[PDB]
Amino acid sequence: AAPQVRTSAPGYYRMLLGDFEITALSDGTVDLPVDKRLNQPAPKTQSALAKSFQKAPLETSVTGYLVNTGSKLVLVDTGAAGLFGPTLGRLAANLKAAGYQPEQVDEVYLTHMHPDHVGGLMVGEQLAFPNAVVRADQKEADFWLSQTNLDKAPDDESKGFFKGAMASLNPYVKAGKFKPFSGNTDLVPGIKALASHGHTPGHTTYVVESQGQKLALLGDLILVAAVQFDDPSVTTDLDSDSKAVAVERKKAFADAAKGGYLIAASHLSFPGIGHIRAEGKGYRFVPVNYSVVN
Amino acid sequence: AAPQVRTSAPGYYRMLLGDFEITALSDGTVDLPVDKRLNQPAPKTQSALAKSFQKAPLETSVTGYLVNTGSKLVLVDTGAAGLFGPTLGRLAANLKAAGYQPEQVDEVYLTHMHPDHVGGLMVGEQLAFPNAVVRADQKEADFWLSQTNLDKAPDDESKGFFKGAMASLNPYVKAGKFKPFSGNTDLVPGIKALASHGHTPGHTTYVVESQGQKLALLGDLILVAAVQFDDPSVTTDLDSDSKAVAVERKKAFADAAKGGYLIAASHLSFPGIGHIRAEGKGYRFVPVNYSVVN
Ligand SMILES: [Zn+2]
Ligand SMILES: [Zn+2]
Ligand SMILES: [Zn+2]
Ligand SMILES: [Zn+2]
Repeated sequence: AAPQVRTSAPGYYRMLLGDFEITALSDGTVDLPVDKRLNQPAPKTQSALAKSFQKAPLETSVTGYLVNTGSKLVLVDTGAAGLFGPTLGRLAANLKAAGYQPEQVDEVYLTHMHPDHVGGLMVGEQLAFPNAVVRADQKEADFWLSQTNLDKAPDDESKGFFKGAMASLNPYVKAGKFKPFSGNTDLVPGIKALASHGHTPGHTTYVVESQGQKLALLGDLILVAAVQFDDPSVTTDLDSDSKAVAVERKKAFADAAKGGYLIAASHLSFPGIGHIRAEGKGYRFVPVNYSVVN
Repeated sequence: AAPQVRTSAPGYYRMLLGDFEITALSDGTVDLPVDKRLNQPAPKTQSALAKSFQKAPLETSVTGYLVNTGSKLVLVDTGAAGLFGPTLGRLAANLKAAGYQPEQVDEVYLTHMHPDHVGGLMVGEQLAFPNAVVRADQKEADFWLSQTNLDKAPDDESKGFFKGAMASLNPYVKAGKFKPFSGNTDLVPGIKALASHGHTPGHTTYVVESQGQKLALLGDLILVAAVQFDDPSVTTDLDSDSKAVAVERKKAFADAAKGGYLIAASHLSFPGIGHIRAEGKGYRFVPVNYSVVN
């Protein structure tokens, strides 16, 4: 007779990294036809999913990462807001439930400008982080914010990716709040941009370092853990440069396994944080041990 | 900027299982000298922990599991309250964060009577679940509630175990609220007791099943994931019967890998829920995919 509550706990996850505080912020999840996206036979993807006890369209987390360096509050990726269906757009509420207000964010860094990463930049026609400067790679902005690329896009879904980027960033560009970088660049003390182009022309990894503790925020360098850890060579039809993304993925996996530091990625099962170990033909992902933060 | 919150999310995790609602409830974490407790050379244990990127004082979570069948509210294990140091005892508050009150709990099932599972039966020196019947195996109660085993215990660590169990259950015994079972027993519709004796003389697994979806609450059949998934035969000095616990753990692992259903265990990294598959001489735990519950 006790009612079922049936609400997930607030989607934020707290982790110390040296003297910095990290908060994975969930935007929700969305079901993706990953077998149709991956560049390999659908039964092969089907089987890899089933080995990890997944199938059919796959419920995929969408996550952004809040870094409090003690002097700046930085958000890496912003979820989708309302751009990508009604199951997403939760990052704003989870930012507040994690004890921060959007106005308190100093900078927003974008791994890339796909809709599930930039949508959160806007709430209606108002800036969602009115106090922040938005940073991403020059090559990312130059590709996605190009009117000519939009009008030449050969389908409504592609056009929609361009429109979503424009609707999400151009308010900041026009307000003088967009500050691009090019390639490997020191950002806020404690965070650097690391070029990992190929999923998109300007796709960027954000590397957080404090007191010798490292965390590489890989954005969309990996999209389907149950396939691409074992086989980092499998790509998707959403990658701008397949061979580049395979190179940059293998690079990040080998470097993280050698150094033994944490990685995170937007679409690993929330909170999406853990270590990586070279195993057999590929890699094994080891989710971070639950730790209470006081 | 912002001052760092450094406060973890509430320790509850919501998961649907058929028509039932499951809530993993965190009691906190505690650092354990697993290298001194496991029955194997320390070189082996350091190796395994480092393989999983872990050190030695393993920060170990302590979890209880709430089952709302829609008709009954059942709690499986209760954390340590104040019996096992100041980092545990979070379960009461996290049950409340999960949308429930202690008065709503109809039945409490104990995998076994160690302090980090029975402590939460008592708040202050007063009943934490005033409307609940408490169930455990008869062998469990007969062993831990024995005044003579207390007075006969070799060390004061074991003496504390007996005293903790007495202090936690005897109030319910005197209120007429302890209803033991013996071995495999159909409890509340949807929940079965399965005998998994050997960590304790009456350690019991609780098998939850709704609309064909199964979840096996293993209690303490595994204590150190970084060791005992790859080598289920390794036991600890805390296990009453090492041969029995080896056999029962291997049986649970083989059965869940055959059946492909979910398991949960008290000291796997919170929430401690996932699938299991055979890998080599042992097994590889696959944490449940994050899913949003509405
Ligand atoms: Zn993307
Ligand atoms: Zn994405
Ligand atoms: Zn135990
Ligand atoms: Zn225990």
